[PDB]
Amino acid sequence: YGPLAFVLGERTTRKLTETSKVITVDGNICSGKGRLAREIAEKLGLRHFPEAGIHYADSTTGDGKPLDVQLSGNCSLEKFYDDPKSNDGNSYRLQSWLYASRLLQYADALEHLLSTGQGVVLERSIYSDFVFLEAMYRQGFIRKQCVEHYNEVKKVTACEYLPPHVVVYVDVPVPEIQSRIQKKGNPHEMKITAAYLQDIENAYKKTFLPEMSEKCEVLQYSAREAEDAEKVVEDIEYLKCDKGPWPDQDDRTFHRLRMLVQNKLEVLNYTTIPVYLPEITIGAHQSDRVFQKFTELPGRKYSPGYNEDVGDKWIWLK
Amino acid sequence: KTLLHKYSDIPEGTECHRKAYASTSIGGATGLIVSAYSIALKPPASFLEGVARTGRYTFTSAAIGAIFGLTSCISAQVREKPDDPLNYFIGGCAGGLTLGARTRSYGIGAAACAYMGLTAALVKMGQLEGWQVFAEPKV
Amino acid sequence: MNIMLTLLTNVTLASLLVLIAFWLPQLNAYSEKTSPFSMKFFLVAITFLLFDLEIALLLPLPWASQTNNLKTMLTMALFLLILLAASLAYEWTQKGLEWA
Amino acid sequence: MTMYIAFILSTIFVIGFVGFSSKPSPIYGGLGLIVSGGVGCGIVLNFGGSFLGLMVFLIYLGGMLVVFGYTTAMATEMYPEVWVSNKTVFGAFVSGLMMEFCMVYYALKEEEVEIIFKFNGLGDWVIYDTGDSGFFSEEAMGIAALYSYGTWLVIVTGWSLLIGVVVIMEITRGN
Amino acid sequence: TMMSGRPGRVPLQFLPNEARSLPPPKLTDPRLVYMGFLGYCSGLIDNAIRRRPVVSAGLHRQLLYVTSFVFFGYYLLKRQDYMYALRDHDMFAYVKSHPEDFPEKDKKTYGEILEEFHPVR
Amino acid sequence: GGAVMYPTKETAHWKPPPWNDVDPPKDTLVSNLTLNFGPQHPAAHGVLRLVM
Amino acid sequence: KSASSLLDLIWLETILPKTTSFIQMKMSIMVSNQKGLIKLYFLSFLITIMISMTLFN
Amino acid sequence: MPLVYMNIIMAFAIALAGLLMYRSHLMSSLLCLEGMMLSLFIMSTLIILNTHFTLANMMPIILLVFAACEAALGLSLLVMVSNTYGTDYVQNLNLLQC
Amino acid sequence: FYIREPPHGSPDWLKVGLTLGTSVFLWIYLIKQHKEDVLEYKRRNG
Amino acid sequence: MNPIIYTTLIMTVMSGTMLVMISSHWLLIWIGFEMNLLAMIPVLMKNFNPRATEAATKYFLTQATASMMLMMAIIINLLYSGQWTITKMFNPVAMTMMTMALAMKLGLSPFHFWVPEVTQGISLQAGLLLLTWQKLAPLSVLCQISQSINPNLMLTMAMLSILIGGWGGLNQTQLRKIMAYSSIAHMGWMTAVLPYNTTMTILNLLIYITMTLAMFMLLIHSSATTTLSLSHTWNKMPVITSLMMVTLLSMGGLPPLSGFMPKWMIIQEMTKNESIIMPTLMAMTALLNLYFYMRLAYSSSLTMFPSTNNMKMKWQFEHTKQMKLLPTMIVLSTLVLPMTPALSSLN
Repeated sequence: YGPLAFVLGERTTRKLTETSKVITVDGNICSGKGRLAREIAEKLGLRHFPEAGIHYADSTTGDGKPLDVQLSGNCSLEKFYDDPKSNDGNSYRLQSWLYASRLLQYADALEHLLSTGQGVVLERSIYSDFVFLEAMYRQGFIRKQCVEHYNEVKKVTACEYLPPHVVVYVDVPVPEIQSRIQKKGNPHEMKITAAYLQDIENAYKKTFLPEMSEKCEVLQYSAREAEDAEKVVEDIEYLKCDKGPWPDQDDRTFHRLRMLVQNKLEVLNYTTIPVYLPEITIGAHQSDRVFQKFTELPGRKYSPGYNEDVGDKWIWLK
Repeated sequence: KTLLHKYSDIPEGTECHRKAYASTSIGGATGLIVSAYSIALKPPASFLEGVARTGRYTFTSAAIGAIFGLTSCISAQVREKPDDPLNYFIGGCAGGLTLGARTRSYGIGAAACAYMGLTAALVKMGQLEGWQVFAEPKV
Repeated sequence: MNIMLTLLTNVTLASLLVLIAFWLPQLNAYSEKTSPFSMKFFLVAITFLLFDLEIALLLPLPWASQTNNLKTMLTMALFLLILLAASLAYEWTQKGLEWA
Repeated sequence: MTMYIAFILSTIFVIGFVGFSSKPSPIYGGLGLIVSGGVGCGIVLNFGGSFLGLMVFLIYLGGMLVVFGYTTAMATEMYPEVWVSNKTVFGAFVSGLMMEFCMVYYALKEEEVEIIFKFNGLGDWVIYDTGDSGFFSEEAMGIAALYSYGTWLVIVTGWSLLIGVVVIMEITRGN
Repeated sequence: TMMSGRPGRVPLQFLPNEARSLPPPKLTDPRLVYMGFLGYCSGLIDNAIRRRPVVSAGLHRQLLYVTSFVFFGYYLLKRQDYMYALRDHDMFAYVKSHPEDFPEKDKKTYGEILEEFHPVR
Repeated sequence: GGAVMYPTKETAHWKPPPWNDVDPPKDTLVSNLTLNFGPQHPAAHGVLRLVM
Repeated sequence: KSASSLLDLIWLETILPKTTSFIQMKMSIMVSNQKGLIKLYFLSFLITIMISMTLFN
Repeated sequence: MPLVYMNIIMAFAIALAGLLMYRSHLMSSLLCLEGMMLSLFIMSTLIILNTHFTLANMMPIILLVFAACEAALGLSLLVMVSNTYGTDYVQNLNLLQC
Repeated sequence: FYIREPPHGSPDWLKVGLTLGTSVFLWIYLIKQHKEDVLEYKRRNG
Repeated sequence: MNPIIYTTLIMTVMSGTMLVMISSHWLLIWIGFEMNLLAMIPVLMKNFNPRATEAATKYFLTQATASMMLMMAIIINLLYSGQWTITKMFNPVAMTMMTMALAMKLGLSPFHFWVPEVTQGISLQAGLLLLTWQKLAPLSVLCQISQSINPNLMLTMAMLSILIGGWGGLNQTQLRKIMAYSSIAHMGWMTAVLPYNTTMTILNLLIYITMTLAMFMLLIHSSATTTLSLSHTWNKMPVITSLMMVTLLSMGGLPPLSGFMPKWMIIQEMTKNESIIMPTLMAMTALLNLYFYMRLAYSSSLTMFPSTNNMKMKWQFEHTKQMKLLPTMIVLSTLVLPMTPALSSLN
């Protein structure tokens, strides 16, 4: 896609149909949101993006296989569970990396929707990521300055993209969620405090749900109701959110968005804002070493298609 | 340009009062110009404040010019060498000293003496040797 | 002097009436009686201006018809009119003519 | 007195310019501009430019400033600022009239005034030509030659007006 | 200014027909070789910017760079030589046309002239 | 990383320019005019105070 | 005391490098006033026009 | 030069000074722009009529064509400024500095 | 290797052909022009 | 803004400049300037921000005043000569007014105050167009009227522009403002030789245009508008910051880089006309420009500033858009010094 394509008469509006519908299934930890999101994507014929993790980008770039933590992410969720208040700053590094990953996923999702016209089902999104940050700040895991930096990054970046049409919130009470975490048996997950989960739910219901309800309608379901996927699909199909940004958008705004999302670097441009917080600032020597190690990775030395090591051929004429 | 002509017409080392008066006028004109620009770019709070700033700048510049001309012509008379640039250097350093006094700072005074005296001696050398700051296109 | 006389007379007559209607009836004795949104549709007004410019450019046409190079004159006149029509069509199709 | 109608009109023109230049509320500024436009039309008519001067009366007074007024009305200010409203506005207004009077008096008293250029106090009737234009309005034919001779001007002006429409649309988009 | 107002100058003409009288720039001119070197450097920098192998990738692209630089440089050198030749021709013509303004000077041997000595003591 | 090099005291207080855009102020450009349509209005049938 | 300090590390530095650097810094602060008000520098345009008309005829 | 030329040149100078000395409103400055254009129209028309430059009697018209284009551009900017700040005041054009 | 096909991927034989052709034409034109200019210089200057 | 409309607006800007550089009638030259302004204003506001609107308003006001003064000067020259042709101007007052107007259009000090603000307001691409293409038309007009130009006024404006461009840049940490002040200084350098030899002005303009094109394209590629955002670039695209350092050294005028040749030839022509003090002062004052260039280089390439953890994400991806002319612009901006004698072509 390019200005030329728009001149050639490529119009995103024509491609977009009823199938086009960004659906975000949100919830607290181990709320079963993944099952419902997968079911909705299957039934409505929409692409299903698994929830963005530390190595989401690694999956979307190169071989796809996750890279080493030092090379990609430099953060551990297990470390956060075991040592929430570590002096390493792993908490805010993890949160910021997760926000960047969700930004890339939302851009990729929008690109799929605009390029194919197929709706996208996302497990949480950039608009809901602030819940974890608020929970960490309430529990004291991260400082106030980290919250301010996250707010700056979100304000600069998220405004560009269009919010989802349908927000599906699966609500599971916190004590039952603790029971579910115990049943799952992940040793690090077991350490999650009840107050942290409660603050997640508080952030969700108090802020994210009203704010999304202003833009469009939010389908809030209990655990039993979420299990009946077909009923949720029917409710979505019978939603009529005439209010909201998507009806207002025309071919010009779609062209601008289509261009933005195509350039992944432009999407992630402000995630590297020069605010020198101790948590997320990497020193020059360490930065150089890690960049060299990333460069030495197979298939990363040159632009994709020119790395002879991973089997590219005809480079002299490519 | 009339003020510059008045300063030039007076022979160097003669009629020291008139030379000092012409230099005082030149300094006054430059001070007024600087005052106008300062008032424009940096607004004064009140009309009285603007008048005070204008008077301060203009008096500083007029004092600088008066001292320069007075000292230079006096030195030319006493030394009886009219064309020596050292007279202009002495005038320039004296003007710089007056600038320091008006600014109530020693370092300003010394730096102004040095630079202004060097520039004044350069101006005298240019008068003598026919140096052109702006040259008519002759190519 | 005739046009100046007419202007003077008309203005004076109207102002005289305004005087006899603002002050003369104001004498009559009485008593005490006590006693905006940003229009973005102003774009229509701005478009009028640029169209009034073409209006001005088109006024010389009656004398322009008296030239010997009637071919060139006709081509340029239709060129201006077609450019005006194109401008109107562009504003129409781009929903720029969103009156009220 | 009818000997210097052009001069009287030019003085009124300068006065209107001082009026809208002192910057009262754009309403009175508009009034000064309207008066100045009419007076300029008067001067142009006196010099034989009936069509050109009338153009100002319609495409300037009833045109550019007709919308200027429509604009000020949309952006209504709390109080109608006048010359006396601000001491500076009134003072500048008086000084502007005084400046005109000084040059006017100097020009009349000193047969040859020289502000930046040299001006002779003789009446404007002196400069007029004694030729005859016959069965023609020279201004009309020159203006109508815009289609017969000034085809290039026609192209450039029409293109500029079209691009002006597009430009105004884009500026008022506001994203 | 200067050569812009020369009589007989056809506007917007890169090489006037008079220039053909001058020798063409030799294809082995050091200046043309330097132009080709600039083209090669441009190819290397393009490869580096696009993160391609610097010295091996896009041999066709580097060849096009070098060919374009040399091709334009040839005409650039030809016009440069033309302009310098025009300057020399005009200068000599003016010198001939104004003998008084450029008088021949009497030549003297150093024995005849007197140049003062300044001893380095 | 300051807003301006060699910052004066007054300039020191001033924050650096925003990364992308300026934050718009709270409205202050347009609103919904409130009109009492009637009751005296000819179209209001005389007894309708339509607050629009 | 004199050669290592009072001359080399103090006075020669104060004379040539430091004073000139300080002057350029002060002028940079003056020029980059960081005010940027149309009303302020447009008046300077008027002053410049008047001064040019007077000086350069 | 007759005195009418002096008066019109004085009018242009006055309008220019008014434009260069803003007070609060942008519309007043745009009024000064339109006013300067009027001065230029009157001066050009007088010159062309007096010299009987028949083929230049259209120059005043083109001048006004572009005068109204400039005015329209000015108003199109002024409306956006008012929308972003609530007034046409010049003091709000302060974000960009130096 | 890459999840997504390389953007350039297989060589753009059209583009490569166009580039090589343009370069060759440039060189041939330059050579012919040089020969012509040599001939003209020798002719006009004897 | 629809891309067809954007192309039409850009072509209108270029057509206005072509009319300026092509017409022999003053009215048409002023018309070309008017078209340039009309088309340029929306281009400056392609991305709608309050800063973009403020920059557009400032630029419009400045260019409108310049155009009005220019038209008054044209009218006065008509009154005193009766000639519309761009040639020697027969009235000194008209000459001074026209010089002030064209200097204001060029951003020559003391009409420089709008250049930094407008450049900061608009995007990097609009800044490139403003600081490279827009300079062409007024410089062309001045070159055509060079003989009538009073050398004193032009030289004073040039020297003030050099001084102010050097001074302002030292205080700036914003890349766009730095570029604007550098543009002011180089415009002073170009206008210095205008009374003496116009070909030198053309040569300096070409070199400056290449250097600014390269710098702005490198900034766009690095997507940096502040010194720190540019400092982060070494971790991502070291080649970009290395080439930026080389181009900065060229802009400073250091030999043997191409930035040296315009200064060298300007000094040559000025000395041939017995101007010795003026070239000396200009060359010395260029050291301030050199200083803030060097500070930018220290921040960007020579020294490795701290990065952020999220940069590891950008490592995986590659730049989507390619600016074709950037490599050639870099090469011309840096390695054309051995080829100065070709300055007789534009002659």
